[PDB]
Amino acid sequence: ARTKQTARKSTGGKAPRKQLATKAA
Amino acid sequence: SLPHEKDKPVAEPIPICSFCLGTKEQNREKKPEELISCADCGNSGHPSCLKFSPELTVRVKALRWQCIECKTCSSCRDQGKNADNMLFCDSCDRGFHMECCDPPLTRMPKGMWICQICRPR
Ligand SMILES: [Zn+2]
Ligand SMILES: [Zn+2]
Ligand SMILES: [Zn+2]
Ligand SMILES: [Zn+2]
Repeated sequence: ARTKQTARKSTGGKAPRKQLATKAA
Repeated sequence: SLPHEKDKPVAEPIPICSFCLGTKEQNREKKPEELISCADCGNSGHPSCLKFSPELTVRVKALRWQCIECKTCSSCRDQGKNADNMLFCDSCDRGFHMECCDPPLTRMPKGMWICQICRPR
């Protein structure tokens, strides 16, 4: 079964927030 | 389909995947793929980046879905201390504390797990 923890690990983690904001702009 | 899910408004979606920084026009394969967006915070992800199955992809689009970090238990409506041990349904991706399921769970289930909403349907 999946948990919040296993789901976090499965994705490999978010890209940097600053890099996300540079693209949105 | 749950009462609080129909009732609560949804955030403005951010049109960039939080994992690959791609868009609905480009995922990690540089191919189009619609984003899934969190109803609470508006952040988004490609289902491929979320590692969704085809079932999860088709089902969460119709629901008031929450991202991994916003997810609250569908019974007690809280995140709780043991939020890391909250189970995610393998059909609808809703979260449940083990103690908040019916029947309550004391040991972590093995293999696929389907929540009490999805089992009868
Ligand atoms: Zn992505
Ligand atoms: Zn969120
Ligand atoms: Zn709960
Ligand atoms: Zn379910």
